[PDB]
Amino acid sequence: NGNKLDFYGKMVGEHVWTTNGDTSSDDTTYARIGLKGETQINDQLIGYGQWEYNMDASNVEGSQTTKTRLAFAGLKAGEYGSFDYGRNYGAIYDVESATDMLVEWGGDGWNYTDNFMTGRTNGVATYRNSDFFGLVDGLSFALQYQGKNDHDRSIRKQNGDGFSTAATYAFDNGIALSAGYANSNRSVDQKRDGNGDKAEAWATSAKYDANNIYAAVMYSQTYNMTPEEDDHFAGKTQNFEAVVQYQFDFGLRPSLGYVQTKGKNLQARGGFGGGDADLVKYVELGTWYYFNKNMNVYAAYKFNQLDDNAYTRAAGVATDDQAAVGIVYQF
Amino acid sequence: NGNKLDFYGKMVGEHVWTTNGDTSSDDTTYARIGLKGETQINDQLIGYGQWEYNMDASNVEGSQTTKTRLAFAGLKAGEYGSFDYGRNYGAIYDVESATDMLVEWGGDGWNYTDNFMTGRTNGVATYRNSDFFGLVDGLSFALQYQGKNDHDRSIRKQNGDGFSTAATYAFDNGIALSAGYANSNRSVDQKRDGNGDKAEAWATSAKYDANNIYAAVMYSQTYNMTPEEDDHFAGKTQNFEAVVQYQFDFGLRPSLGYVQTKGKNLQARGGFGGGDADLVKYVELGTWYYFNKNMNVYAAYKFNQLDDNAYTRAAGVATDDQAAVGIVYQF
Amino acid sequence: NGNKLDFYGKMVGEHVWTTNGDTSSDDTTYARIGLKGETQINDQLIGYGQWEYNMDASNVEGSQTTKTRLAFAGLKAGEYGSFDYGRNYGAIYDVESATDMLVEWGGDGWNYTDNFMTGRTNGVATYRNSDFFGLVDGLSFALQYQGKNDHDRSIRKQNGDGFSTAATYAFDNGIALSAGYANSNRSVDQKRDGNGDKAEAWATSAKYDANNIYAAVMYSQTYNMTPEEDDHFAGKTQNFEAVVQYQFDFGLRPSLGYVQTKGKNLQARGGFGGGDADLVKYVELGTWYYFNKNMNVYAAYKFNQLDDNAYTRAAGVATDDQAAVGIVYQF
Repeated sequence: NGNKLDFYGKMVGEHVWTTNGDTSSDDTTYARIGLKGETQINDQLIGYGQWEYNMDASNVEGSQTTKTRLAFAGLKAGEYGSFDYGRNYGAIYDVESATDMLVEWGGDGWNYTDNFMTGRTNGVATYRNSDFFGLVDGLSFALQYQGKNDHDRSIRKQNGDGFSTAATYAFDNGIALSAGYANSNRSVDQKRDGNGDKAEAWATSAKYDANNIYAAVMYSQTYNMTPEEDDHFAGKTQNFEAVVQYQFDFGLRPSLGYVQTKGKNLQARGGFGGGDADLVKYVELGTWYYFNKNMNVYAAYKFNQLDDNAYTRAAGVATDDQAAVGIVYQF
Repeated sequence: NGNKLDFYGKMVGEHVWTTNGDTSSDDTTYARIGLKGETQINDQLIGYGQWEYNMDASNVEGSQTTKTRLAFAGLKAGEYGSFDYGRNYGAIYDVESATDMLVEWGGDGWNYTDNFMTGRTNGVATYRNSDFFGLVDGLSFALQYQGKNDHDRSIRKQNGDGFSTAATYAFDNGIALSAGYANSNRSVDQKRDGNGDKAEAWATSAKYDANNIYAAVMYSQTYNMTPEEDDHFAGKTQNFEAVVQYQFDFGLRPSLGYVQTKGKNLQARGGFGGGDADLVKYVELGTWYYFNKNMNVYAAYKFNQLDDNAYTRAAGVATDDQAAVGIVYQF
Repeated sequence: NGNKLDFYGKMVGEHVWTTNGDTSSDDTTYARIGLKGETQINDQLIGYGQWEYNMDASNVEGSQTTKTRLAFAGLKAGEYGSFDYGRNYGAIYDVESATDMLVEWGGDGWNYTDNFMTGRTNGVATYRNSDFFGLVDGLSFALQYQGKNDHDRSIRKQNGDGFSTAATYAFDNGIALSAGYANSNRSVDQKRDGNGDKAEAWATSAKYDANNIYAAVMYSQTYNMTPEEDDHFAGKTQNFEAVVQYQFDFGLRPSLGYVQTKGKNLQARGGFGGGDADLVKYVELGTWYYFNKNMNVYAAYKFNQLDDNAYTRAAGVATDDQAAVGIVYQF
């Protein structure tokens, strides 16, 4: 009896509309199940593992994709910190997690899954340490290495060897500052574009979280990291996200969110001559109603502020507004 | 602890033969796991969720399909009724459930998965209410809306916007009557047939269930709803199913089942000139042996009464008899 | 009441290098979850089921395969023995299990998944009995039948009707002897090679397992059973495997493993004229470090002793060394 196992998951009945121009109306129901395991090895040492499995319930029974989102195991040793390996969130995502607190959208621009260390990815060894080796209360950090994923994927989702690091200072009153950087080799396949051999990003964030108020802001820049809808990589991006939300005691939680991603020095193709354009720009207005920890409902509206222009037409980016409603059983 | 979670599932070791003509002999082993969640939100209101996951164990490792059969969440508010949304059984299936109580086959004709609301489908908002708002004991009903699924599927599995409704009256002595109707728009892709722009069905059923006897009968008609093996839709269908079973005290439960589906005004193709033909016609003779709630074994034989004729050859329908044995662990 | 359910599984963070010639460096993280169900039917009789599900966490979220490795249900009646059906280990694998105790590799030569009854396969009815009907302590056996899998697979993974049997005698001091045989029809598709209509193997093994020492040895021969990397079948093979390991009190457990598979009378193709060649030949040197039952780490190195020669070039067999490290949470 030195072990703890914890099933968690959710059934999410959800539906999304596109309300302007290229209108559409789609089911996006899914279920998620995960497991969290923690074993007491010593008085000084803990071993742990996590997996998280997503199940599309949205396509017909022949064709529903499943995804293993997380899968890792690690040791954890008091103030010496922790170390895990497997499929995990990239460390620079710690910066973003403040502003990825939206109802339906959020972390669209700049953070993609299987995109170096901007979101969830394969083959990450991660070292963490909260309270800076016991020396500084509230200062945590993350160092992380990623091996190359170079052959059995689209060029869009490849990476060379690389690393990523994030620090977060959290003050007693409710503020937390947070900053992170990542540098990676690009894959031999990626380098054929002539855009450069390295891929980098840095990110900064602040959040306030006290008295039922939640506000967060986040700024970053990426270089040869962020993929466009075209499958070309943005040579330079400037990303800004921001969120404010309030929590009523009775379950209601309205939310206002802003998300922008400016591409700089973008390559020419088709109708798009130049090299400066918004990739993502939208406001999310939405709300949750929490009945209790186990049950909630939500709704949200995305005001998509991208224009129909030379870039959006050539790169095939959607300029239209969207809406989403959903109901969630949780455990 | 105002929450309840309930794992259910089964391992099903099963094997099926085709015994006439085009003989064959195939494994059809699978496992199924599901989860049922119910939270007490207050005295008046309950929240719930269900997910059900099927795992083919029948193909080689590398080619086994998984299916999320059910995934939904809903609220439930006493005699005001319940409301769920996600991937669920279509409401007109309530009519059929009486006669889909066979050993191996059953609900072949007329009910297909991802076929408007005849079986399990995507994007269904369903309202239910048992005992007709507290006014009529034993009278339950279901109203249900389905949004369009019109792009990322075969034409066979598409649907337009539509609705479906079922009522069931159940008497104290053991009889239950049941009736239901559905009307749907067809998809732009489906309408290329020239068959018509709407898809409809109605269904009626009765069952008797007392003194170790189980009998059920069911009649329906569908219009532009029921897919043929050819991927053409039957313009008009007349379906009749019937079942009788008896439960011996010692665990044995023999079953006799009849299932027929007549196509009317069928389009011509290949060898098939005319437009009148049986799509399904078979007798199932089979039995279960229940060891206890958790374990049973079963066997069944399908006498396939379709002839080798112009229709069956052109549409590629199987005319051959089948047999099936299986063992089930259940929880 | 008279039912028992048992979740087991593991998260495995793991990474593999190819260190010679065609170098590579790949993540091979996965999670596994399984369930073991046992119901008491009466004093004399037990019903059971098992399912085991593997989840690749190694590819990108679009493309991760899952596998149902085991899925069966059976009855068990004291000394009368047990009987299960579904997807299970083939009975002749009982012989191999002694020598498939390596860190990363092991049971490469001769045992393939979905290869008659050499590993995990579909449609196996298996009868088992330990202690030979209560008469001989430590003598167990397995008889097993497999139906044909003949149409919706690669020729490599097909089988005709067949059977397989294994016996194991285990002495109280720590030795166990073990022997087994299998005969199968080949599929109509397999027989096109002209190699013969039947597929057979026999296998013998011994193991010692006491006083922190583990040694095992294993010899077999197969005929028209074992697939080459070319998708031709080896008309005759001679397989030898051997393993020694020691368990230190501190958690460390080094392992030395040897695995060879000689092909005899191999068909000519490409550069390869003759008909005698090694298919598999390697030494594994590796170690575990067990923190406790729930958590371990390991590393291993595969010295691949196959030469670059006429066979390896024509059949496309990899001659290169490999290495592997990993961490495991287990329950």
